[PDB]
Amino acid sequence: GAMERVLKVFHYFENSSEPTTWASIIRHGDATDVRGIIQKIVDCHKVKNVACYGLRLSHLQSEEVHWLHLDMGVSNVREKFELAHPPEEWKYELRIRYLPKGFLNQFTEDKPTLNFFYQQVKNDYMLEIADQVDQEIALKLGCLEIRRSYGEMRGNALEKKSNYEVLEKDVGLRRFFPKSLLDSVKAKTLRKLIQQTFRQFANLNREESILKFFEILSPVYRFDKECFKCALGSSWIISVELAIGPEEGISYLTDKGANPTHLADFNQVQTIQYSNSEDKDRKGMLQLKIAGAPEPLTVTAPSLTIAENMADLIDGYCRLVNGATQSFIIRPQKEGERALPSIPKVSETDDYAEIID
Repeated sequence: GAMERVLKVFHYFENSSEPTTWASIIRHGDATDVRGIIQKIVDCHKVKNVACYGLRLSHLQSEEVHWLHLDMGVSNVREKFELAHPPEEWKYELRIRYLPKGFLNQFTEDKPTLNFFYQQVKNDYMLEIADQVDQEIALKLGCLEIRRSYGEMRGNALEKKSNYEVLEKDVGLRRFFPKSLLDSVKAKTLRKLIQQTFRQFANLNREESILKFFEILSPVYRFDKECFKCALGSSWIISVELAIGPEEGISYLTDKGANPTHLADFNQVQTIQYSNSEDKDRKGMLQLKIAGAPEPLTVTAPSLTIAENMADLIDGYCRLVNGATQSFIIRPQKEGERALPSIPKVSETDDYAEIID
């Protein structure tokens, strides 16, 4: 629009508000790209690992997700998805998506990022598995968040009923523990289990609490890779599940619980070329030219949305491991080749992004 260019971006940089509420309001221009939106948010929190962050668009009433590539124009994206469904039904969310090898060690030297990643993974934990994990695991993770959140509290404070009551009655234990834990244990017993569990973590500082949380969660929940149902090959097409992450590089899965089988490291990917089959129901294809392999790795995704999301992921990792700011995706030249959509074809410039605090 003209004055409709105000974008709300939800994020995981903590403040005193409601977590479901953490967001920045950004006024942008007609030429601002995703890269500019990301940069402005993360520089405001003094992030070092800028290359880790992406922007995910989801429809509040679908499981569908759109990862917005850094070079996509904001107004282009908004106009395209506002043709599908109106503005109020979309959520734009800043997320860490491209993890360096050894990400935890690296994030320890960038506290805003370590904290953001923690809040991100905690949110997904509480939403997707906290009601199902072992109650001992849910007790410990909840106790760690208490320890981290109330950093100045003396380590034995929760032994006092009057202190525990503030968490139970005023704050709400739902902030830290799943409904199923709270609905299934008597209140007095829950109090005792919390007080006791908390003792093993009572002397941990905020960073140590965060690192302990990841240590305890990693066994029961993978938050360091994404998986895609797709198919590999150019002649014979074999259906697979790809597992993409810092430990896997690009891998494929075989048996439930077996180590993934390695295909390629991110640092061997030279180019990424996107194409669409010419079928009435067009297929999304990615060709990855891999250093040392004469044939490209060809991936056929079940939809164009999925292929675009996979391209964002793989390109993000290429940029990250090579320390590059530019994309490795190459321009379409032949029949059926495609670019990713919505790329365009002191603060009065039309790419300005400004946070409205």
